Amino acid sequence: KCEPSQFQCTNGRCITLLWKCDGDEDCVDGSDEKNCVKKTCAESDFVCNNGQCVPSRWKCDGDPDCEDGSDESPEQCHM
Amino acid sequence: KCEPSQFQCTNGRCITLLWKCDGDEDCVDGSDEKNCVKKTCAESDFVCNNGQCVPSRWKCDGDPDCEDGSDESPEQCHM
Amino acid sequence: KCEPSQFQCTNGRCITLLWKCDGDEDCVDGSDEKNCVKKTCAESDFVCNNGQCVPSRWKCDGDPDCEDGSDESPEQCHM
Amino acid sequence: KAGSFGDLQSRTSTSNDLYANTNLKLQRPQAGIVHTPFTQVPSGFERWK
Amino acid sequence: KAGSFGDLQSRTSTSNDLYANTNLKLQRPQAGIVHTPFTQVPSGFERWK
Amino acid sequence: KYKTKVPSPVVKCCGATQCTSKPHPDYQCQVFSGVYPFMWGGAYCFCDTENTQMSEAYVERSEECSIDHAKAYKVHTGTVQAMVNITYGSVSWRSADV
Amino acid sequence: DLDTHFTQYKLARPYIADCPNCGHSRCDSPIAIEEVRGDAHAGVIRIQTSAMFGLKTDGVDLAYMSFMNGKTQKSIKIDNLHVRTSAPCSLVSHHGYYILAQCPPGDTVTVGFHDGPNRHTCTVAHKVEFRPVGREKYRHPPEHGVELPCNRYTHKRADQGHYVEMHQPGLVADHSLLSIHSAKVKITVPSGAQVKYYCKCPDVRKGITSSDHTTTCTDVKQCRAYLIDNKKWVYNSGRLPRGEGDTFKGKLHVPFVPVKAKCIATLAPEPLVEHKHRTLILHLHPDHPTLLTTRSLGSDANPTRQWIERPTTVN
Amino acid sequence: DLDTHFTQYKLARPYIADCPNCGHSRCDSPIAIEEVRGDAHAGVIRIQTSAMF
Amino acid sequence: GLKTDGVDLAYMSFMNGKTQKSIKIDNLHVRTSAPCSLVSHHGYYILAQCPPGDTVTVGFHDGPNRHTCTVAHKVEFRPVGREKYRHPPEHGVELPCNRYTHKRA
Ligand SMILES: [Ca+2]
Ligand SMILES: [Ca+2]
Ligand SMILES: [Ca+2]
Ligand SMILES: [Ca+2]
Ligand SMILES: [Ca+2]
Ligand SMILES: [Ca+2]
Repeated sequence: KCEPSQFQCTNGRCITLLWKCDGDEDCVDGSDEKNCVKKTCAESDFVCNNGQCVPSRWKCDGDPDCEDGSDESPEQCHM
Repeated sequence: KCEPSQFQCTNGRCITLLWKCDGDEDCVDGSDEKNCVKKTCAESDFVCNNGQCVPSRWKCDGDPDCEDGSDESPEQCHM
Repeated sequence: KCEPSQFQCTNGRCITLLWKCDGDEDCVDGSDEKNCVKKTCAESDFVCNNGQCVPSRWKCDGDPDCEDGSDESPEQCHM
Repeated sequence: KAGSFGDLQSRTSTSNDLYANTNLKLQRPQAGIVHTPFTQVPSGFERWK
Repeated sequence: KAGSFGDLQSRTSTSNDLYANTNLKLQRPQAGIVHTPFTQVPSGFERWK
Repeated sequence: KYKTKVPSPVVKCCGATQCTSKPHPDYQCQVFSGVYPFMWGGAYCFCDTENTQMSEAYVERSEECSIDHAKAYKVHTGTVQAMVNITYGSVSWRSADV
Repeated sequence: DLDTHFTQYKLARPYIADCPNCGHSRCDSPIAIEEVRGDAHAGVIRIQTSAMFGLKTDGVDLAYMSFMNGKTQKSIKIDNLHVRTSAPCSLVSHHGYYILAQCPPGDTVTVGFHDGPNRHTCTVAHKVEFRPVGREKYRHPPEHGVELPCNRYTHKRADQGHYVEMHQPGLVADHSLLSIHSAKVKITVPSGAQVKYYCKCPDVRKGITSSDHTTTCTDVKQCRAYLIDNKKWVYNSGRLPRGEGDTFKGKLHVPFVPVKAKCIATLAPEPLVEHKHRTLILHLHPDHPTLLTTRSLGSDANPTRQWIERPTTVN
Repeated sequence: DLDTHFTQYKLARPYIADCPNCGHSRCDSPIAIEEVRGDAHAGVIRIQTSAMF
Repeated sequence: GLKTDGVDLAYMSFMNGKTQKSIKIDNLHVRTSAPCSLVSHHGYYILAQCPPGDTVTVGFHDGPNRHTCTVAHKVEFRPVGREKYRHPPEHGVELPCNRYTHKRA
């Protein structure tokens, strides 16, 4: 029960539209972090197998920069 | 070495007579909680297997109420 | 960098010479305690197998006063 | 006077009747929560003490 | 006067020209550690409030 | 309220360093000689008893200035206006500012 | 998403700076307190440290923090992270370099976190205080009262137009990578770290290497070492040496910027009024220090102003 | 005896009621402090809550 | 520092009844109004840096036991010089003072 420029979750508390799946569960049930689309990654970054974007400078440097380690695999870097 | 209205445990300290077998260890060894009789259940309470007094309204209520779970047994409640 | 009457730990800190390997790691990496010769034991004390010294009076008293139990061993005590 | 000496007078130590004026006033609950807020002057027995 | 009201004056909240005299004096770092100490008088805005 | 910002000081190990006059509100610059700093993992360098630490500093307005601040105004005498409520005869009340 | 807020913070790394009263003897702490901000209206403060919160090498996570021991960045789960001033404060949020907390008044600010049996404490002197809203000087936000305009640090980690800059780190001196091989000192460089050296054993032999470079002199005491790491940037503190060349400016956003919201103030008990010929008598019975200001509606106001702490009567 | 003093508390249950300053923003908690009584002479106090001990 | 067998600085010894127990120092805490930071301990003596207050307490967890004691003793902060500060600063002017020794001798 608020302005259409405000958002209400399943508890009933009204929050602003800028808190829509921003990462913080503002209300109790946390339904604001549920239903939104995933943004696209940048072209200048390197895409991991799980989708964790890392800069292209960090590729093939001899140090793990990803959870899956696809930035240092021998398939993705010829050795 | 105190008044007859007081009770003395084995260490030497003297406590009052109301503190005999009331539940809590008052002096070091708790000698007042060692030699005391046990009272009966009430007439309006149901006695479980371990001897706890629970009211007859809670009998066969579908939820565990006694220590042994005898309040919901099929032997004591005819199903 | 300091006086020869002051001890310089290998990090660069200078401490006094009374603090020469007295037990406490006074510098950061603890290079003070590493290089100094071991002190002699008392002639009136019983020397344990681990280098400890316990009073003779305490030998064969029925109480283990040594770390390894060499003060109450049947090889060291004739009953 | 609700804050000096006679804000709570009882005829005996266990009397049922009790006189009490303390400027007790109810306050509105705020922002949709369930509580009863009030506002009153402090005790005269503590202020006399 | 660096301590009363006009120790930091700006024409607009989004302006780019600032006047501020706060008696800022640098002090020597001591005992061979890497830090920059200074001393200055307290703000006049917090003193005026 | 102000906020003073200190940049990272430069450390010349054995030599001399000087600074210019940068345009900044309440800019301060100095040179301290012979410091021999001690960072983590040993001393910084080897050149004993003569060094140089700059340690400049300058002031700026704070991030709380956009929320609470004092506005300075110079006044000059201007207009006076009022709102009147009037009625006459059998005509009801009507209001307009004058 | 989390990646929007943690975009430029992933490029940064923690550092080790000087902390006074870290233990008892002002060591170099992995977490170093810089620039405590404590000028809100509810006793809520914002602390900037040298560690990193809500960040792990593998990925972002709100239950993992990153810090540095020696030259290796370590990641440990946040288990007991505490802020205390004189009583243990209840921290609100953490994002990168910054911690938000709600502290009681006092004269010191303390932070600490454990990983194993370590302590890792830093204490920096700073006088924080409780600033009430309105004309009553309460010492804790009440259950009920009157709403008043107040400014407080928000717990949202958005941009909001405020930025800080990050810089390339300066040379870091490590004495653990110099050792004697057989009778001459040897330099161990890990993974292209480009160790700088400076020997003055008979004379100056300065230079930059990248692999091996067994130095041809005797003692480890008469030679220094450095390390240029350029993979991750750091915030330019006043406790770190600057770089040699011209250093670029980064743009790291300050998460918990001050905003203006609403605050709850206490309501004083009602006075008892007694009327006399041209005389108003007020019997005030307050529990906190309360302000009473009067004026007259004539040609001269004749204003009075006094703080009432004890139960007084004013004519 | 210990069962004598619990002959009426057995029939009761804890409840969840609101309280100010849980963490930062005044939740509804099983613990809810009501009627702190501190009219003692040694600094001792008695606290009534909503939980059951 | 004593464990009834030798010298170990991570161990303490106390008495319950007439048996000399000896455990490892897990959480030895001294607090006055805030939890103080310990410096050293040797035999009967503890050294700690405490805020001002009116009480001095110290306890140690043996097993599930708590084992705390408290004494009323007024301890004050004593600044050195002509300014009355409430905590020693990061930077300033070095002046002679008198404090207890860091070392055991
Ligand atoms: Ca959200
Ligand atoms: Ca990589
Ligand atoms: Ca008893
Ligand atoms: Ca039942
Ligand atoms: Ca030593
Ligand atoms: Ca023996």
